[PDB]
Amino acid sequence: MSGSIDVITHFGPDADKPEIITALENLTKLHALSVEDLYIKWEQFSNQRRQTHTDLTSKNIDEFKQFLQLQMEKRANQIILDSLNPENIEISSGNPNVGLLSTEEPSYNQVKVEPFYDAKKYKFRTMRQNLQEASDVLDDQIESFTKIIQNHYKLSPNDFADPTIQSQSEIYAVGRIVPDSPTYDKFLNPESLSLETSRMGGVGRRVRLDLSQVNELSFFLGQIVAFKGKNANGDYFTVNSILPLPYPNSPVSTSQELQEFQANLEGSSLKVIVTCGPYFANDNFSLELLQEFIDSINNEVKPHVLIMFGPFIDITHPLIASGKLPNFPQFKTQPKTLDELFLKLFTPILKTISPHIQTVLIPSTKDAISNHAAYPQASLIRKALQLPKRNFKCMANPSSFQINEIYFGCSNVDTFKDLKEVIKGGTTSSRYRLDRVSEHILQQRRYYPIFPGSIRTRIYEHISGADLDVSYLGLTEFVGGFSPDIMIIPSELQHFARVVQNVVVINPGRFIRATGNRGSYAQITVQCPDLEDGKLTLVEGEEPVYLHNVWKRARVDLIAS
Amino acid sequence: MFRQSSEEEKKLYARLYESKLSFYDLPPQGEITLEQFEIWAIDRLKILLEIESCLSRNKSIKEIETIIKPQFQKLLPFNTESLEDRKKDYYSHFILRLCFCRSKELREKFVRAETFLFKIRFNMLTSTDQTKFVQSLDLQFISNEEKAELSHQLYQTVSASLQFQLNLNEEHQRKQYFQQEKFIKLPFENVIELVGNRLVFLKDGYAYLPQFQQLNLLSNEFASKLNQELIKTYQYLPRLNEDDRLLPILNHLSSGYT
Amino acid sequence: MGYYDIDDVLADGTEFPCKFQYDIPGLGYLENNPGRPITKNTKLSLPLWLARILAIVGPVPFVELLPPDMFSTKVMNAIKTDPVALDLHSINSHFFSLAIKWIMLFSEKELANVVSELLLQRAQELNHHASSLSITNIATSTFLLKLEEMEKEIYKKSHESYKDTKRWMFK
Amino acid sequence: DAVFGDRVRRFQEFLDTFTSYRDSVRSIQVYNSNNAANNILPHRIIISLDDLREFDRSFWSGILVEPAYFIPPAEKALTDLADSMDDVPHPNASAVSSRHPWKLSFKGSFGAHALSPRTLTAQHLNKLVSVEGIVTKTSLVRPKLIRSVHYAAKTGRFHYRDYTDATTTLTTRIPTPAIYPTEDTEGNKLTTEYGYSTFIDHQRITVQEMPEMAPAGQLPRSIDVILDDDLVDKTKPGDRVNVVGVFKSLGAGGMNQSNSNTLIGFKTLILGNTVYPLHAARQMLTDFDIRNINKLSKKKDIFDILSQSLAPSIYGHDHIKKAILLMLMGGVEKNLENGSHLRGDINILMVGDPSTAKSQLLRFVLNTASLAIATTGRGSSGVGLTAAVTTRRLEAGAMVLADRGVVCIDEFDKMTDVDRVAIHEVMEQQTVTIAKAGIHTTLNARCSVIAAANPVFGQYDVNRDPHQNIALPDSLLSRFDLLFVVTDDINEIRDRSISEHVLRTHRYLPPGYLEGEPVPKLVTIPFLRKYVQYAKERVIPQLTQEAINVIVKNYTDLRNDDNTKKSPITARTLETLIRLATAHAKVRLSKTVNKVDAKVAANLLRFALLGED
Amino acid sequence: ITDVERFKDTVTLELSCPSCDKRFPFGGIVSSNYYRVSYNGLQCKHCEQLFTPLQLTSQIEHSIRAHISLYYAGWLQCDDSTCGIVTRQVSVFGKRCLNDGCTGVMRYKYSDKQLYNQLLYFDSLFDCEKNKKQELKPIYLPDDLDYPKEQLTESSIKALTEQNRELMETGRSVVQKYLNDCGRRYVDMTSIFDFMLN
Ligand SMILES: Nc1ncnc2c1ncn2[C@@H]1O[C@H](COP(=O)(O)OP(=O)(O)NP(=O)(O)O)[C@@H](O)[C@H]1O
Ligand SMILES: [Mg+2]
Repeated sequence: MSGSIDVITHFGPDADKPEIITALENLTKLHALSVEDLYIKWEQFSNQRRQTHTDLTSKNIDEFKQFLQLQMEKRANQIILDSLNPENIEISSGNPNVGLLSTEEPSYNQVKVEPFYDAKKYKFRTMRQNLQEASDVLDDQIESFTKIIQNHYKLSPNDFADPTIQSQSEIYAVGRIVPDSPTYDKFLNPESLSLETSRMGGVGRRVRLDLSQVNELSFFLGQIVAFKGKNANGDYFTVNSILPLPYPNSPVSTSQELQEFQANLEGSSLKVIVTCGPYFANDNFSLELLQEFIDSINNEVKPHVLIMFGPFIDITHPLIASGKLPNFPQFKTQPKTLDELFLKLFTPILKTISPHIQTVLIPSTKDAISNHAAYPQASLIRKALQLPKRNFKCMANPSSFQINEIYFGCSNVDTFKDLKEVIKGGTTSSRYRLDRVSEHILQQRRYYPIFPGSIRTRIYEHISGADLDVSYLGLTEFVGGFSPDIMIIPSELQHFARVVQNVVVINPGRFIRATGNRGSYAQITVQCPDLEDGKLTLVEGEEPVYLHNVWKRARVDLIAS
Repeated sequence: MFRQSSEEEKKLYARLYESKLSFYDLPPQGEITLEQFEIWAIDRLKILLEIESCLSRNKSIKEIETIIKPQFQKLLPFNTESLEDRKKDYYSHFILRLCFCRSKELREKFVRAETFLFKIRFNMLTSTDQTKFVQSLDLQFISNEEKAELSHQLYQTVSASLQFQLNLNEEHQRKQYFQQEKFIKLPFENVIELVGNRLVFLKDGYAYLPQFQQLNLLSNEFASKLNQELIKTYQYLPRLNEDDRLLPILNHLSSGYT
Repeated sequence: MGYYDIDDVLADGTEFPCKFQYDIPGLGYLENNPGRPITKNTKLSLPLWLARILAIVGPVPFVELLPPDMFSTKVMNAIKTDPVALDLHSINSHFFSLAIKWIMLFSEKELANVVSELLLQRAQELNHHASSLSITNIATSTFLLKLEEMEKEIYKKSHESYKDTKRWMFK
Repeated sequence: DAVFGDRVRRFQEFLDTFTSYRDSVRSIQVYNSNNAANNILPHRIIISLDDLREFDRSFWSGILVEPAYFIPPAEKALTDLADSMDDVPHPNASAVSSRHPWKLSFKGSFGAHALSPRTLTAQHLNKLVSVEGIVTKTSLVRPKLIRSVHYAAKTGRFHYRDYTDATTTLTTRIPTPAIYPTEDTEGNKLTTEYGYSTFIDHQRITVQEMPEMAPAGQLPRSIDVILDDDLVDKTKPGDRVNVVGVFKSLGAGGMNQSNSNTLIGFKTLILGNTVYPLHAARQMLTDFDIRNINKLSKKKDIFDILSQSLAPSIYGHDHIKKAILLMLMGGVEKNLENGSHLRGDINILMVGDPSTAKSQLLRFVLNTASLAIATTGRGSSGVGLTAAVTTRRLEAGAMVLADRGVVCIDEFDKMTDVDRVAIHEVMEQQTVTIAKAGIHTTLNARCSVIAAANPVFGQYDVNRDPHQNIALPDSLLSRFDLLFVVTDDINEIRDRSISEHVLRTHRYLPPGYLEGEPVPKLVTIPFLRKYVQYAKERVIPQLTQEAINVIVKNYTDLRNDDNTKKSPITARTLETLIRLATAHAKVRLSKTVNKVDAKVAANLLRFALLGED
Repeated sequence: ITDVERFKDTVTLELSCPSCDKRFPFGGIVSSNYYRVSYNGLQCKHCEQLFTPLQLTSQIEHSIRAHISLYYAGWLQCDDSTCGIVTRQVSVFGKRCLNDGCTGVMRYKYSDKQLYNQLLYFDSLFDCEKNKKQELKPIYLPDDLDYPKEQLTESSIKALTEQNRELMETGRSVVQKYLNDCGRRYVDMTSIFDFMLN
C-alpha cells in the first residue's frame, strides 16, 4: 500500500501500473531520497528539454535515473634521580630572558646552535640498498682503520699480512669481528668468533679466531679490530695480542673564540635540557605530562637549549599497531592521519615554548612523522610541523652540532641496548658495561658500530630494528674525525651520565614510562670557558688552542619528568 | 619627449619550444619517472606507427594530416604552452632514439616516421612561426640584379608551380607574386629531388629555388642530423646497459617494428 | 586620506550588502525595528564606515561582505571594451575612492590592473578637452557629463592652468 | 588572398581553446540525428564577444570594425569543426549538395556601437552595430534562389551553378542574371532538378525609434532590416526589439546616369545577424523555484496566505480576493470526442457604492496577470470590443486580442444596450463570428471577464429588489460565475480601522531614498506569479466521486429551496461549482479534486449568492 | 601488466577492527564477508563499527613501516639451490656466498622490487579509478570458502567510490608519502647524458 499510494499522491494515478511503481521504488531505495523528493527531482528533470510530454513511461524513468546520477556526481563535484659532578658545579640559573614578554630582539645572551654536518647528504632516497654499495662501505671501514692503526703504531705496510694464509711469523691483521658460522643462532662466545678481512688485506676471507692466549677481551659483532698473531696451521688465527684502537682527538677552540663565548653568556653557565620520547603512555595519547614539563621549562628551569629526541609518534605504539586509536573530543575536526595527529596534539604544545629557548628536534626511525625510515636519517621538516623558524631547529639522526664551544654528538638509535659484548676475563667483567660500550663507540668512531643491526621479533615475525641503510653508514661516523664533548644516545636502559675518556656520555632515559608513570630527562649545566681558572688545557702549536675539558666543568642531573 | 627607465630546466624547455618545433638539439636534465618513460615512449610510438602504416598504404599528406592531427591532443600535444606536454614530446623523442638506434633498419624506419611527423607539424605552423623556427636553426638569397638577369628563366620555371601549388591561375597574379618572391641559390646536388622533377632552374651547377618551396631541405637536415645522432646513440649503448630496468621497455618498444 | 576631508567623509557613507554570522539581541534597529534581535544569515545593506569594522572584529567575525553591484562582471567588461565612452558618473559618483578602499580591504591584484588602465585611458581625453581654448560648447559638454567627482577636480585645475598661461602670453 | 587562410586558422585556435562552443555544435548535431530516425534545430551558434576579446584583441577589433573581412573566414572555420565531427552515413541526394554552412551570432559589450535609429550616422557604415526600437512593418515571406542542379540527358552527368545578389553576401561580387541554363557546353540538352536545388527564405522589416525618445514633436526616424533562413517571422508589428547586424550601403546612387544631378543619396540597410526581444509576459523557473513552490504547497492554509498576499494595500474584502485568486488559476477546458466543447474560464462581476475600492481592486489584476487588456465600458463599442471590417480584411477587437488571458471592464453600467449584446457569445462559446458584406469567418476568444459597476440609484437600496437595483437582463447575469454586492456602511470601529490603515500606507518610503527626497507572512508578488504560472502549466486535477457527492447535493438544494437569492439559478450554476472546486484543487497542487475542495467552493458560492455565512 | 600479475607476491593488507579485534583482508571497495563500505566509510560486518579515517590510515602506515623495517632487516639468501643459506651477514664482496666452497650469489630475501610492488599494491587499494574499474587484485577467488555471496553492482561501486573519495584520497596520500622517498622510482637525465660530456 504505502509506497504505491505515496507515489500516487505525488505522481499521478497513471503510476498505478506495477512496473512504474517498482522502478520508482527502486530509485528511492537506491538513493535514499523520499518519494516526494523523487517527485521534486522528476520535476527538475521535466524542465529544460522542450518536452511538455514528459510522460511517466519506462524510458523517461530510465533517463530520469541517468539524470539523477548526473545530479549526484555533480553535487559530489561541487562538494634528581642521579647526578654527575654535583659536589663541584652548581646548577645553572638558566636563560634570564625566558619569561620576559618583550618583543625586543634577543640582543646579548644568544647561545648559538650550529649544525656540524652536511644536511644534504642525509637527504638520500631510502628503500633501495645495492648490495655492492653496502659491501663497498663495509670494506672501506676496514681499510680506513688499517690506515689509522698503521699511522698510530708506526707500522710498515709490509707488517700487515693475510691472517687466512698459513704463516709461522707473527703478523698484524685488521678485520671485522664476525661469527664463525654464517647461520649463527644469536649467542656468541669467544670460541665462535671469526675475523673478516678487507678485499685488499685478505681477499675478504674469514678466519676463525683462537683467543686462548688473550686473558682480557670485549668484542662485539661488526667491530673493527687489530690483532698481532699468527696462523700456524691454516685453520685458526691465534691472537697473541690485541692492538687497542686509538681514540679520536678532542675538539679544540682558540683563545679568541672562547672569550667570545664567555662574553655571550656574561660569565654565566650554559643550561641544556635533554628529553627522549615516547611522550605519552602505551594506553593513551595524553600529553598532560609534556604540557606540565613545558610550563616548568618556561617558568622555573628556563634553559638556554632544549633537545628533544623522538619518537614523537611511535609507529610501533600498541594503539597504532592494533588500530584502536581513540576519538579526540577536544578537537572540532578529528585528525585523519598520524601527521595531522601530531599537528593537533604536539604542535600547539611545542609552540608555547619560549622563543628565547632554542629547541632542537632529532627524529627516530620509529617516528611516524618522518618518511625517511632508515638510519642514518634525514631531519624532520619543520615547516610541515608548523613550528616557528626562530627557535626550532630540526637535525638529522645522528647529528653533530655545536652549542657555543661545546660539540654535541647525538644518535637516536639504542646502541647501548643493541650492543651485545662477548667478554672474557675477570677485570673486563668487573668493569661497568655501559663504560665499555661507550669506549667501543668512541674507538670505532661511529655512533652505531654494530653490524648486522639489531632486530626485534615476536612469536617469528619481524617487528622493528635499527633499520640500517648500509650504503650510507659513513654518515654515522664522528664528523671531523674527533669525539664529541658530550655524547647523547637515548636508550631503553636505565638513565645514566658518565665520563668516558673525557667525553660526557648521557642516556636521559624515556620521558614517560609505558604505564604512564613519570620517566626521566637530563639537565646539563656547563660552566663558561675561563682561560684563567685552569680547567682548560693549553695545547701548544703554531696557533695556541685549548681543550674544552667539558667533563671537568659540566654537571649532569637526571631528573624525574 | 617623456621616458621611463629546477628553474633552469623549465627555462630550457620554454626556450626549446618557443619555436613550437625543435630539432631536439640538447641533453635533457633532471628527472622523470620510469612509468612516464614507458608511457611517453609508447605514445610517440603509436603516432609513428600510424604514420608508417599510412605511408605503407600510400596515403597523401592531406590524408595523413587528417588521420594524425586528432591524435596529438590524446598522445603527443603540439602548439601548447604546457611544460608537461613539452617535456613529454622532447623526452619521448629521446627515448625512441635509444630504442631505434640499435640497427640500420630501425634507424631508417624511425628517421622516416619522425621526419614525416616533423613535416606534418611544420605544416601546422603559421608562416611567422616557420620563419622564426628556420631563423633559430641558423639556416644565400640571390641579388635583385641576378634575379632580373635570370627573370625569364626563373619565371618560366615557377609559373606552373605558382598556378598549381599556390592556385594562381591568373597570369597577372603570378607576375605580381613573382615580383615579390625571393630566390635561393645553392648547389644542384642539395635539392636533387626537385631537380629530377624539373621544379628548379639550373645554371653552372647551381639550383635556383623560390622561397615558397624548399621545406625538403629543412626536413632533410632534420633527417640527416637525426641519423647522425642515432649513429652516435648506437656507439654509447654500452652505457645504457648499466640500468637493467630500461632494457625490457626498449625491447618491447622495438618489437612492434620487427 | 585626511580626517577633515569632506569627500572622504561623504564617500564612507555609501552602503554595501552584508550578511550576519551570529544572532544578536536588540540590534534590530539596523533592520529598522529596535524591538527585535538580529538573526544569523540575515542580509542587510549597511554603510561602509560600519561594515568595514563589523567584517573584521571577531574566530569568525560578526558580518560577511557580499560582492557589490558596482564591481559586477558587466561593469568590468564595459570598462575593458571602451573606457572613454563609459558613463562612470551614473555607475557611482565616487568610483575611484571606493575602488581604492575595496582594494585595500581585500588586497585585489586584478582589479587594480583594470582600474589603473581605466584611469590612464580617460586622462587622455580629459587633457584634450582641457587644452582646447576658445579664441565648441556642445562637443565638450557631452563628455564632461560622464566624469566622476574625482575627475572634475583634475579637469578644473588643468583648465585654469592652461588658461592663465594663455592670458599672460597674449595680454 | 593568403590572409583568408590565416584568419581561418586563428579562429580554429579560438574554437579549440574555448570548449563550451564544441559542446553546442555536438549537442545540436546529436539531437537532430536522433529525431531524424523517427522540430529540427537550426545550424546556428551564439558566441560571447568578450571571450574573443580576451583570446585575441587583433581578431576582436577585426570582427567589430571590418566584419566583411573577418566574419566569413570565422564562419567557414565553424563549419569545418562541425563537419569533421562524426555524422550519419549515406546522405540522400538533397543532403549531398545542400549548400548549407553553419552561422554565427553575437552577445555582450558592444560599447560605442550600441545605437538607436535617430543616431545611426554615415560614419558607422560597414561597421557591426546594435540598434533598438519598435517594429512597424513586415514584408511577406518569399523564397530566393541560390543554387540550381541540372541532369545532362546523354552523358549522365549532374551539373550545377550558384547565384548571388547584393543582400546575400557581406563581400561584393558581379551580379548574376537569374537565368536557368538550357544547354550544355557540349551541346547536350539539360533538365532542371528541383528538390536538389536550394532555395532560402527572405523577409524585410522596418524599425523605428521608440516614441518615448522623440524630441519636440518632431518626425520620427527609422531603418529597414533584412532577415533570412532561421530569422524569418520571429517578430510582428508593435514588438519592441534589439537587432544586431552589419550596416551597409547599396546601388548606384544616381551616378549611373540620371536626371537628379546626383543630389539624391545612396540607399542603406542593416543585415540581420541576431535578434533579441525586449520585456517592456513570461518568466522561466530555476531549480530552486521548483523546490520552494513544492515545499510551500504543504502548509495547512496556503489559500489564505496567497489570497491575503494579493493587494495588501487594500483593507478588507477577503472573499473577493479569494475569488480573484481562483479566477487566475481557472478550471479545466474540455473537448469531447464528438467535437463538443465545455467551458473552463471563470467570470466575476462586482457592483457597489461609490469610493469602495472597486476600480482600485480591479486595477490590481492588470498588473499581476500574464496577459491582460483593460477598457472602460463607455469608451468601447460592440464591434471595437469584438471585431470590425476594414480594407476585405477583418480586424480583431479587445476580447479577441486577450485570447488566453483576462479582460478588465470598468464603468460597466455606462455601456449601451447595443454594445452589451455583442458579448453574449464570447462569454460562453468563446468565439466571435462575423457575417457582413464580402466576409464570413469565426475567431477564437477564450478569456475570463472581470468587471465593475454602479447600482441604478447611485447607492445600493436594500428596501428595493435586487433586479430594481441592478438593471441588467437575466440572460447576462447568468454568465457571471460570482456576483458580489459591496457597500459603504458607516460604523465607528470600521471607519477607524480603515483610516488608520490608509494613513500607515501613505507613510511608506522606498528603500534607496532619504526622507523627503522625490522618488502572518506574505509572499512577494514576483514569487506569486511564478507559483501561478507553475500551477497552471504542470497540474491538471481530475474529478473524484467524493467531490461529486458534495456538488450534486449542494446544487439541488440551492436551486429548489425558496430564498431571497440575488441571481438566477440555472444549469450554469452547477458548472460554476465544478470550476471553483477544480481551481481550488489546483491551488493545492493536487492531482485530484477532493471533498475539501468541493466544500470550500460551495462555501464561497453560498456567500456571494445568498449574502451570508 | 595487470595488478593481478604485478601484485601476485605482495602481502594482502589486513585491517584489525578497533572494537572487536577481528582481523580481515581489505581489498578496496569490493564485496566482503568481513567488512562493508557504506556512504559513511568502512564498516566492520561483525560488530558494525564504523572506522574513523585515522583508524584506517594509521593501520596502513603501520603496515608500510613494518614492510620497510623488514626490508632493512637485511636478510640475504644464496641463490644456489644446494646451499640456500639464509643470513644477515654481508661479506666485503657483497654477492659472495659466505658458505665455504659455495659459488652461489647472495641476494636480498626481501628485495627493493618486492617492497616497491608492496607499496604500489597498497597505493592501488585506495585508487578511486582502479576501484571503479574493478582492476584491483582480488582478495577472494570464486572457489574460496569466504567468497561473498552478494556482489556489489558496478553502479554501486562507482557510487560508493564517489561517496568515499575523501577517505580513499587520504589513504592514498599516506602511501604516496613513502613512495616518493623510494629510491626505485626516478631517472636522472643529467647524469645519463654523459656522451655529450665526451
Ligand atoms: N481599504 C480601502 N477601502 C476603500 N477605499 C480605499 C481603501 N484604501 C484606499 N482606498 C481609496 O479609495 C479611493 C477610491 O477607490 P476606487 O477604487 O476608485 O473606488 P471605486 O469603487 O472605483 N469608486 P467609484 O470610482 O466612484 O466607482 C482611492 O483613492 C483609494 O486609494
Ligand atoms: Mg473609482
